[PDB]
Amino acid sequence: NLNDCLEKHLPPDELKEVKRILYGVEEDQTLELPTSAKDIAEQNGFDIKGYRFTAREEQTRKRRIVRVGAIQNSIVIPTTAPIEKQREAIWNKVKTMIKAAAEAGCNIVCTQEAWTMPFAFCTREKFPWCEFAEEAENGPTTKMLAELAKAYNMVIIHSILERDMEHGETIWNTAVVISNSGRYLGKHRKNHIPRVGDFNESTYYMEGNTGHPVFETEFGKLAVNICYGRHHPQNWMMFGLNGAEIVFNPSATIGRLSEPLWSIEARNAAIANSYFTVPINRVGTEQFPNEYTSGDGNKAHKEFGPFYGSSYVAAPDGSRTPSLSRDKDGLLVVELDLNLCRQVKDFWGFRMTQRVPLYAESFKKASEHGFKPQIIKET
Amino acid sequence: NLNDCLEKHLPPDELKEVKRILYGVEEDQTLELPTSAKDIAEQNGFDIKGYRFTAREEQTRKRRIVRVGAIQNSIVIPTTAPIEKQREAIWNKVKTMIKAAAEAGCNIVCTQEAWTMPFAFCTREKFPWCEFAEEAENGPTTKMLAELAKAYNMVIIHSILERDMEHGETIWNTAVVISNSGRYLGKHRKNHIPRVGDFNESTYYMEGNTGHPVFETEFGKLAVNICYGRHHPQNWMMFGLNGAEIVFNPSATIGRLSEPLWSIEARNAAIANSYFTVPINRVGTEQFPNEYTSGDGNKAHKEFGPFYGSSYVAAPDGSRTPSLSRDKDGLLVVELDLNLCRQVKDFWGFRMTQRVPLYAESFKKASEHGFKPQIIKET
Amino acid sequence: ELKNLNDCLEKHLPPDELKEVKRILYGVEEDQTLELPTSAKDIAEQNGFDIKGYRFTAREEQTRKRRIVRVGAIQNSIVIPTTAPIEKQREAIWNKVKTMIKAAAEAGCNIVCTQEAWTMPFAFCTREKFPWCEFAEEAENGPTTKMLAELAKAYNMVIIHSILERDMEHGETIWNTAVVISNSGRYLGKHRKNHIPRVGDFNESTYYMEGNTGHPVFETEFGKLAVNICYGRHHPQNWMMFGLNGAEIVFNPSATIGRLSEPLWSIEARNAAIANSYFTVPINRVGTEQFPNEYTSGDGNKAHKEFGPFYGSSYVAAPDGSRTPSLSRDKDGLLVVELDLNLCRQVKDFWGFRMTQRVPLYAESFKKASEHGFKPQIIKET
Repeated sequence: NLNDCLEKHLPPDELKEVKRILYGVEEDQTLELPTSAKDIAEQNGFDIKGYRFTAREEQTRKRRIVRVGAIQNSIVIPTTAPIEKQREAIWNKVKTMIKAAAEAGCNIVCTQEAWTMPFAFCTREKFPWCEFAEEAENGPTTKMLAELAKAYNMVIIHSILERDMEHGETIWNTAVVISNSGRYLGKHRKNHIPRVGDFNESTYYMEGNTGHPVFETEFGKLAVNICYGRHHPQNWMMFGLNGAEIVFNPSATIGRLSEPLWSIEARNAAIANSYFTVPINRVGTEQFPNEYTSGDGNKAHKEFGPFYGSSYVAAPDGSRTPSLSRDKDGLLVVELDLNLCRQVKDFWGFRMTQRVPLYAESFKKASEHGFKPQIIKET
Repeated sequence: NLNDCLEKHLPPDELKEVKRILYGVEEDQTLELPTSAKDIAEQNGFDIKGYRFTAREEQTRKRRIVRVGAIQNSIVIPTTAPIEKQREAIWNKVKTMIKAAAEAGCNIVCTQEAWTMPFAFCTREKFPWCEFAEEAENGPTTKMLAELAKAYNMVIIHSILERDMEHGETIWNTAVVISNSGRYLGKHRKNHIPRVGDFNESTYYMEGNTGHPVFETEFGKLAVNICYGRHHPQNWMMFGLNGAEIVFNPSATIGRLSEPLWSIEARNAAIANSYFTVPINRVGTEQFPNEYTSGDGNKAHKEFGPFYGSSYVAAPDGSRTPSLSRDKDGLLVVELDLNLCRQVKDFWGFRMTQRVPLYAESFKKASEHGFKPQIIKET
Repeated sequence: ELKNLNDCLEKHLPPDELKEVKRILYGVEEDQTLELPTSAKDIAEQNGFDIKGYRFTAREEQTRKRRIVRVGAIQNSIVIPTTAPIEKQREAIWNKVKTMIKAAAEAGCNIVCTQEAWTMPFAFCTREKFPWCEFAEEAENGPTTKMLAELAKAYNMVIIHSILERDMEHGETIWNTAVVISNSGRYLGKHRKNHIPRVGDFNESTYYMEGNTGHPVFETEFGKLAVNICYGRHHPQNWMMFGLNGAEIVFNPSATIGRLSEPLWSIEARNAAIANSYFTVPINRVGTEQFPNEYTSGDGNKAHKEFGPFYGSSYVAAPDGSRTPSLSRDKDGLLVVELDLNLCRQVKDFWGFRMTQRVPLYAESFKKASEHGFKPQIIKET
């Protein structure tokens, strides 16, 4: 963790000033967690950390206090093993993490991208990796996750490879929202598909056709911006326009070039759209049966990683949580008052001044064939 | 060539019967070519072959006789060389092929896919291969090709990597139609983008937004179905619905699995839509500077190929030309009467009986989220 | 004069070259021959019809068992002269197909399918309504389905057959219909011909209208089956819609003659299999048929009584672009092919055709194209 690194090298007076500029707070707003949740974490060897966001008291509205659990994890057994066994080992691990989140008092829990599988998209092999794809609503993962949602009275958001039986058995990257009643709420498909380096996702699935859905749960209006959609401000924006209060960002990124962006994009989204942001990244390094190349000049290799975790939560007022670990499994519990959203909107006035009609017209012209950019030349 | 193989092993009486079932004719309708065109071909070491299609005489309409030249070629100098030099060597070779086509009396000439470059999309490297992308209308290749179009009074169709300066410098796979006057007519962008094996084209560009344009030239209504669009009957169909008479199919395919389809898909398109089809494929094998993998379990390698050429022309009455060579450069000249199209339409009645309204409604339902397939179960 | 294309090539080509030709013409270097029970071969030889077995395979999956299925395609001719009581004509064909179905059962088939209008001579060339329309029978309660359902029950096999239907509830109208009978013996449903021909001797539009049953796919315990009837062969969008409905094997019962039609036979059903990543089973009638009275065919020619010859050549195309050798062009035959239905998904995942279809784009384009004030997307010289 970066925060533990700075608190180990800076005098308490300067640390207060650096923390203010890098996060949004002079000191961490630490949430105390039940001792039993800390137990399950310690025994099973994953981090657990609680943080707190707050809002002003309102006259017309009660505090809408909500706890979210972000789960970042690694894969369990080697990628050269029965795919059913690989999924089950990840199931069992995440089960106890979800148990911890329940006992920490969470209301919403969310996973990283394609949590059920190794991130095999670097290989570009269709076999057996496509067999990981499952039905969004009736797939085994949703069914077992729904029993947890019902039993713990919590909304579960999970990201999986979807196989659409009705639409020609096509494969999709999809987020599934399960209600705290246990009933399936709906799904969102990834809007923006990457084709960069090892992330040959365009190989596996096409761009999403589900729009920008926002899920109205009894724990707030929730949205899911999937992985590479992180790099698209207009994607973040449309979730906001649809009235989202928490937008989850399950992801899986490695690398030297990608890491500097991690602290920037999810953070900015929260600020610009005055809602909460929950970027979750995979952790650990994963090796595969066969050689693959990455589209740079380099030699073929089997090791894909390391995935740098560092999941955090950004608040609409520009403040943010410290990141989770970069290589250890973790659960991030954060308590928040959903009322901060309207308060920031009314104060900063970003939605007031968006000029949406202007931009819809500009974007329209820009997308047309005979589009001529607004360029001023020297006469 | 397959035809030369069968004519070398079968008695003239059975050859007549096999040719009838495999092509659409008992014997080849050979077109005699000017001796000077045969000269340029012989000296520069490429094949030249002429074939003839015909139509019934009409009372209300003169014969609309038209000659098309399909150019299949390989790359020239090693892929480890200045990209400007690589393009220029291919330019000079194709220049003399276009000269041959002019002297053979062609009116329309068309190239294979991305003719200007090695098919570097197997590497997944962006550098320097993206530097091959050029402006559709003002790029050097169109400008030099337009001088040839003007001078030889012939329509030129060529397929290139487009770079769109107005739209964020995005890269596209694009066909450019140059009029016999020398003026640029327009462009079509690839509708269907592959992500299979070595054909990591989704890595380089997105799906086309130009629709299904048909170009009205003084040598007929021409359309371009680009490469992987070959596998999509509905793509072929829409060109037809727009009134195309010749649909060109510039391509670049290798392989054991792909070759059996080559004789099928372009052929079927011509039959179903009652127009002419011109599938052109690259030739030769190409090796690259660095290792790459193909998404099967195999070892990294540098050799991409071999591209199996075999360009042909299919006629709306279900007849077809013999293929060009599988490994040698070639020019295919074919004379045709565009009037065959209406005649086949009026006789077979495919357009009469398409039930387009039914299918537009069915396709609509099938694309919607809550789509339930028309399935009859045992009660 | 030609009897079988595959037999012709293997008799004139060196084994080295033959491997190359077969690879590009079919989808395989050598035929994947299925060995058939000796008893099935006996019923075939005694009754003078061909029997040929081929095999298609898929890769092994971790989450799914092999879904292996055996289909029997029956190509046959008519039997007694077309100038005989129509009940006798049908019965003669019944009894011959009965023994062919028996052979299919003993070869281990699970699904069996007929050619188009298998029950009758293809009398639509005459354009006479009498007595040819008396061949029309009720889809569910007609004598043919009743007889065929006993066979389906006894042999535990799905039977698909193509007949002239008479619709008693809807004004006694005549239809070209495929009927699917379950392996339990119960009637599953029917599909009516979507695309009606009006070309040359094929005056089908004279007898029936276009189908109103859509593009149904039958969910049986041996796979999701569909039927593309005859002239629908020429409509990629027809094939496509069965695919969108999730079909795994699409049967294509047909009846075509002649010089202009034959080149297409190897192309269309084959393409459909590729584009839609499912199995395709084109079956064609065999033999030539002569009729009581003269008729003309819409070319400049003299009136005549002989309609044919129907060129058989039934085959099976697989989703991976490979295909079976054709049956004979003049001899009755039964084509048994074993297949693993799992190949469909495997090909879909690998080639990505359904992934990249852009159906919403095409639904919108086809809509505009069908409207009255439609203007084609044409780029002219400025």
